[PDB]
Amino acid sequence: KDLLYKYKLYGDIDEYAYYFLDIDIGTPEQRISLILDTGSSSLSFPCAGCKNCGVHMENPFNLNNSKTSSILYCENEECPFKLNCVKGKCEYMQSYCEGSQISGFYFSDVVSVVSYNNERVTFRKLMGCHMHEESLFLYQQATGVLGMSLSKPQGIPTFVNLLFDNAPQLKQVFTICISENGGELIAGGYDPAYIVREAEKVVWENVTRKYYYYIKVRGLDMFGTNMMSSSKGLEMLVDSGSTFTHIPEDLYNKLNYFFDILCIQDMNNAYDVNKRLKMTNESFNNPLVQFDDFRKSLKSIIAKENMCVKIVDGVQCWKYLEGLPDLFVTLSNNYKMKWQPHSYLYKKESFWCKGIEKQVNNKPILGLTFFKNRQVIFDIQKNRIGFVDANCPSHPTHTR
Ligand SMILES: CN1C(=N)N[C@@]2(c3cc(F)ccc3F)CN(c3ncccc3-c3ccccc3Cl)C[C@H]2C1=O
Ligand SMILES: *[C@@H]1O[C@H](CO)[C@@H](O)[C@H](O)[C@H]1NC(C)=O
Ligand SMILES: *[C@@H]1O[C@H](CO)[C@@H](O)[C@H](O)[C@H]1NC(C)=O
Repeated sequence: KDLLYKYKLYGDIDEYAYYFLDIDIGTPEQRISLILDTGSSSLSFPCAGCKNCGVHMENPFNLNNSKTSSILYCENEECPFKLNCVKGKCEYMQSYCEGSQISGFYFSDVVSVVSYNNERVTFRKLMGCHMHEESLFLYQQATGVLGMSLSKPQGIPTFVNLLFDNAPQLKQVFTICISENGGELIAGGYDPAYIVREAEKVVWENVTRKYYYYIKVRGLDMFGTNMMSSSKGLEMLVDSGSTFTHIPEDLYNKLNYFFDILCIQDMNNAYDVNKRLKMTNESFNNPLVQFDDFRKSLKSIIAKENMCVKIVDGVQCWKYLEGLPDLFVTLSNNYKMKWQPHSYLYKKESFWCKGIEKQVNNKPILGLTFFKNRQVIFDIQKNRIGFVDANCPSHPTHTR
């Protein structure tokens, strides 16, 4: 019942591995597609002149063509926001993967964000110009990154804080609703009409740290058995910019053990099927408090011929969602939030592949495979993040 501004999201888990929206930048407008990333705060892309940039959906943003672009030069060799001064410009630098770096320079210009009901919000933004991209940036279709995290004291004003400072008619809330193909970013609150039904209720979880999107996960259950070797709160970044949900190797190895069992590549191979049916509560090292629920899945995966192909890294893909078990993450109190297979599995070709990976460098992340088929509600002012199952809008990329 609030006032909501809605923006179309494009992408998917398998082909793009992220979700992006379009943004007008400069004067006159240069449309730039940006990866929606709640795990970062910058807004960067390549710029005309880049001598090592990928081929993206748009050309590099052309400063000389924007009547209103202003390169942040360092006078006296001193940059604001404790930035570095290189070759007479305030440096933009990033590190990702294993030492890869995109370097460049900061500049400013007009950014315009329009909803699909034609409501326009404009403001000047500090942004980075990629003059050098590497690794995964050399082969993603999207042109840049739109960081969605909050502004720190005496830091570069971020897109989200500028958006709301220039839209006082909107409550300080934005929702991300991603489906298998494309999604929707909502500014001003969430749409209850997307909530499955009459409409279900939002689960609210306070955020552990301020300025960041961390929440505490105090347990992850499969078949009624917590696979987390600790009930202490595990801080996990609610990150729209990571394709998959990442977890500590202990929790992953204990989950992938039961997914491996449920993965049968040939339903007529006796050794494979025999090896799995000859399993009992006492052969797990982790007895299943709902071992019958486990048996239920296994029998049904063999009954309905839900075959499973393993791909790179030993990631399982099933023919059907039917059979795969629900997962339950434990939040504040003892509230168990259901994590359905249509979220943690993603569509690859015709199968459903596991979208749960090991954490890299003690960085547990609730990624897009946790977003999918939910509304993820960022209540900036109350320092809480909400989750509700929803029929998220869908937008094939041939509608842009
Ligand atoms: C999960 N995750 C992410 N959340 N965002 C990242 C990204 C997202 C994505 F869809 C595709 C490629 C990406 F590089 C980006 N990134 C960052 N992190 C903290 C400050 C800054 C960044 C960052 C901003 C812009 C350009 C390059 C970088 Cl490096 C870290 C990356 C990452 O691994
Ligand atoms: C969540 O935050 C509010 C406001 O700070 C506080 O009153 C409430 O007790 C918190 N709840 C939990 C479970 O931390
Ligand atoms: C399996 O073992 C756990 C723990 O001992 C128990 O709670 C559960 O009921 C057992 N299930 C079966 C089918 O034996």
